[PDB]
Amino acid sequence: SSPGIWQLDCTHLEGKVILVAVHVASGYIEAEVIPAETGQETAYFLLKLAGRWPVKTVHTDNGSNFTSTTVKAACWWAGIKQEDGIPYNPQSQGVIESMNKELKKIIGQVRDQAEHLKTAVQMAVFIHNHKRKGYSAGERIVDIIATDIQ
Amino acid sequence: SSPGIWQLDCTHLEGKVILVAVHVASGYIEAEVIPAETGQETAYFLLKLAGRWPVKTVHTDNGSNFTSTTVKAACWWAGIKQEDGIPYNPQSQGVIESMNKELKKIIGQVRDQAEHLKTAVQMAVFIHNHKRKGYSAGERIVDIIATDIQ
Ligand SMILES: Nc1noc2ccccc12
Ligand SMILES: Nc1noc2ccccc12
Repeated sequence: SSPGIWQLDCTHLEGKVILVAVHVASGYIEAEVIPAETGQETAYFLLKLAGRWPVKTVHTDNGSNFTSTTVKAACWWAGIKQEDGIPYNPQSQGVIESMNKELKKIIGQVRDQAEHLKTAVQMAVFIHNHKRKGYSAGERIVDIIATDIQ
Repeated sequence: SSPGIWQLDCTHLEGKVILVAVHVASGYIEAEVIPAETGQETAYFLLKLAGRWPVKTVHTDNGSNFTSTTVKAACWWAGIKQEDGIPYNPQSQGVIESMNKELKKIIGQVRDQAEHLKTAVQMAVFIHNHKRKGYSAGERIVDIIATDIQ
């Protein structure tokens, strides 16, 4: 069920790790800076996400997170179906790649404003989700989920 | 209007500080554990919130956060109208008080599961937002915002 499908994405900047969850149907994102991509960090991130949006399915970003007992435990706890993240459709991967580039671009544009990377990342989340493409990703996710509920 | 109104709430547990944002019309929440309630922590929390939901107005939890230049800067950045949190309607306070008690109750119920308070708090957010009262707070916020957009 497409309203409930999210994709994990891990990208790197400034020797640091940015973990992103993308709501596939809308392009809406949540993101966090973590010191490294561990099972425990990913598990906690998913718990936060699922408390905030109705997350039914997660396409994990790599095999380590797919295998992780801690990630599996979090998915069990939160009622998430954990799936692999293989682009059986190869255009999917280029979309994520483009988003990572966009996000890094925005991060660069706010570095006269933010002392810490985590602030810049949250500014990028804001700008990304409010950007009008015409509706924004934020508007799209709410519309999609509301239509599903009704 | 009412779709964009949030209330800040700071509560204490285990010598630690739990910062909560409540979407007043739905009862939907986001929350975080912070070491102490500073302007910088509150500012960052609001930035995260506003990137994720269309936050128009925030009723601040106390006068220190209302006064804080850092909080004011974050509200400016994110396009949030910063307001006081005075219960001109006195029933408002008791509602928040009840929610804090409920949240602490859930936190207690999951402490055989979570090593760290932050995990327990996010479990509480999940349980709170999914609880059916009949719709859940999560369903209500999406419906309210979607209706506003349309
Ligand atoms: N969750 C949201 N509904 O509408 C939005 C507009 C901008 C950002 C987030 C949202
Ligand atoms: N943002 C949400 N839409 O629906 C939900 C159901 C449960 C929790 C959160 C949400």
